[PDB]
Amino acid sequence: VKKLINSQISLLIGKGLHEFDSLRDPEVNDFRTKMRQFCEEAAAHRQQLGWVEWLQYSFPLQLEPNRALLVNVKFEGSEESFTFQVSTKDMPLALMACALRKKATVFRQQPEEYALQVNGRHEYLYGNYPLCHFQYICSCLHSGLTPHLTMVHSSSILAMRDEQSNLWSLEQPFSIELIEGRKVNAMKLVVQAGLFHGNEMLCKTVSSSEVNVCSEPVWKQRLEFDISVCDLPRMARLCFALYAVVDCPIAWANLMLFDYKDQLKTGERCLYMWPSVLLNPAGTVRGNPNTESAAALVIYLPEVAPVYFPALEKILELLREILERELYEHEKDLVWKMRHEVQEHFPEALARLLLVTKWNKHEDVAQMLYLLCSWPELPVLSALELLDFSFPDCYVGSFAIKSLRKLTDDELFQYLLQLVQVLKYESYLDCELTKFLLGRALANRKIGHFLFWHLRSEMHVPSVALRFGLIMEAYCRGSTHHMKVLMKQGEALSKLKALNDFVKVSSQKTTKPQTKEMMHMCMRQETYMEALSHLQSPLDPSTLLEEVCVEQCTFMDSKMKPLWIMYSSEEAGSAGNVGIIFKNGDDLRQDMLTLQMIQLMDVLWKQEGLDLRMTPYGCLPTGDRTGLIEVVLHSDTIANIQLNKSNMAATAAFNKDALLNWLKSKNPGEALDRAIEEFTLSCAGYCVATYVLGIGDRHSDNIMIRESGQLFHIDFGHFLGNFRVPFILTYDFVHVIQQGKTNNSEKFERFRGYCERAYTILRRHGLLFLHLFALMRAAGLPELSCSKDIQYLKDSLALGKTEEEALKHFRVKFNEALRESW
Ligand SMILES: COc1ccccc1-n1c(CSc2ncnc3[nH]cnc23)nc2cccc(Cl)c2c1=O
Repeated sequence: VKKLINSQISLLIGKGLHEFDSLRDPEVNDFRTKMRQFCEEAAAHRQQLGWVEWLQYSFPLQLEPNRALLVNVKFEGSEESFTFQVSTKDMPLALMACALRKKATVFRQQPEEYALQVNGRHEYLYGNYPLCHFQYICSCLHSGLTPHLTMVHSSSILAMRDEQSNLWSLEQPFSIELIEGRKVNAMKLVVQAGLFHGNEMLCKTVSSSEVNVCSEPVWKQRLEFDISVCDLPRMARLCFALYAVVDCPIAWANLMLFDYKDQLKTGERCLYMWPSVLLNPAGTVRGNPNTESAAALVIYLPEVAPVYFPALEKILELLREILERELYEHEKDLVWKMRHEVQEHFPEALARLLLVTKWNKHEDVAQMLYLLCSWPELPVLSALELLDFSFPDCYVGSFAIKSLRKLTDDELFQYLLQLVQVLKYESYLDCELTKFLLGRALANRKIGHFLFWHLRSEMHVPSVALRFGLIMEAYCRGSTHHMKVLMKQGEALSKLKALNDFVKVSSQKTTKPQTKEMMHMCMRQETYMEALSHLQSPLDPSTLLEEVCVEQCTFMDSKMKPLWIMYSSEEAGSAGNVGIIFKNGDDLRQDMLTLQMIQLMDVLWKQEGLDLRMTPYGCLPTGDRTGLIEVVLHSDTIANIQLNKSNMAATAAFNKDALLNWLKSKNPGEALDRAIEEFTLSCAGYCVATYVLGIGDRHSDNIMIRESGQLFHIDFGHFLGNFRVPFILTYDFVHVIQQGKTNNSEKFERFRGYCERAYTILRRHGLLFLHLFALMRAAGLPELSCSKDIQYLKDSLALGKTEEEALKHFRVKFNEALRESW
């Protein structure tokens, strides 16, 4: 069984476990043993959960950020059902009460023994919440559908649980010996080396003398640094760049001066370098795994005596307000001087005080750490700032996690992408963040699902494959059952790749209808029917992809030839008619980030009572330039509608009326009014979202509209002004908002109000977007690489301004967009 499980993990994670063994690396070995123990202990806990707690683990509630309604309810075993009129304000318990009373009459004769499953989904309705607080009920109310629910007894829930079981003394100047290298170039070679603590240099950079490009180079020289050995902070990073000159970058490499057990490194090291794009302090501190091909630098660290970093107890032994809302040297001195008062009276200003301490002085670090150990916990917002690479110290990192422990699962989910990216800044394998993420993941299966996919989707990236593979292994140790569920998803993804490759080849030699039929024959093979059917959606575990609907599957006969894959489920009814788009060829990371930021905007708006009728469709990278996008049914591109085809319900005398005609055709009579409203609200949301994020090149073929009237965007390729992008008002959109009238200032200005409201709400959470984007710099997205990218967001949110000035500014941009509008 252990052999089987080991082979299943290897397959699932995309790395053979033997590859970890082969490294013969103590840090790896220790990570694996400790984290396996941690995760297996979490699994033990989980298997004795009460039935309500089990639901909370496996089916966490989907909640929104008087009035009558019809609900259909059945019991688990029978096809018979009852349709009830209840209120939007009624609790699930009241509904379960009517259900059980109805069963007792028909069956000839305790609500608390049950939970309500959404038919054909892994989603449950339970808890003390009015029906309209549940995302599912909320959803039905807007679309018009009747909720379909299933009474599931506690014994059935426990059955699911059960089936799913498993020093201060060293004053000499720091120095190294640069021995030799082995590289490839055209000129002379130089080695630059700097000592870093996060972004900050701990002293000046020091260089080699110029040696000819032939080699196989040899230096054999001591490089001495302007910093005493006792002063080196715990997280000291030593960074190298090898380059050529008559500037031609060649390679770089970083390492920690202390190992994972706090011991100062000695003596010789061989540094397998990473190829270059000079110094890259934020780069990984682990060597290039391609030892066959990588240029290599051998260095020597001298035997200073074995010395370890001092223990905490030994460390513990050893105009203010006007600025405190970049600073001058004298301002820095004041902050440091008043550090006790910072702690006592401005605990939320911790980050500012950290950035003024001299991390290149051990006495000063000791004094900072003493305060930190008594520092009150900070809000979540503040803790996210502390995760930035600017705060490399391990005690600071540990403090950050401690303040982040109060994250709700929903908040954690919202920030998961960024917390995963921050792993790329970690100096060691065993760290507080990994342990935090693993514990949260093991306590909430939705968190576990997305953590898995965020890690799995980067396994083709050498710099993270080891770290991410190890985390995924540990996760599997803590849920054997979820491993098998994830393997089923991976198998479907493997088949989709093979199917897409086939389509790419076939469409080059034949017509689309011919390739489409061939696609269908391929899918109808037993191996494909089996692999593609009956899985949890990678885009949403709550969504069940039962039988694949081959007849309705197709592909886009352009660009990367993405696949359109439809599903149906008898048990889910209408809500089981769902699709996924599989794309191979494009890197989906920036799309996912853009969509997640838009979904965050939607949450913040809803928290202030503004529902802009957004369409946060799923987007998930799964592999190398591979991922999935959630199908939005009953939608079309604006461009297709504007084709203004004849013999259609939307056929228009003037092209400007095509879109309104289409919306009329989908929403006859009194329904037109609501559709125009959904269009106006969503238009405002996306107009504000794309403006703030700096997303240009919006055109008719990358905007879609739903039959409800809701607009949404696709094919984000560019953001943060990498194409200062203007606010955008399209005339055809204004025309719909104005109900087809040439002048309708009443409607148009309501729309302006929505835009301004949306914008002012985002400004109030501006620091959240800035902290999240800062963390995202870890991802290495080329459009999010430097300060100039972050500065775009600062300028778009106008955070240096009063709300009055910002709104004035926004108004000028909005007014400029309206004029531009024909
Ligand atoms: C209705 O879908 C379309 C309408 C007009 C033009 C293109 C599409 N469309 C689109 C438009 S993008 C889209 N379409 C539907 N739901 C979505 N969710 C996120 N993006 C979308 N995408 C495809 C992806 C794979 C295979 C196909 Cl066959 C398509 C596809 O037809």
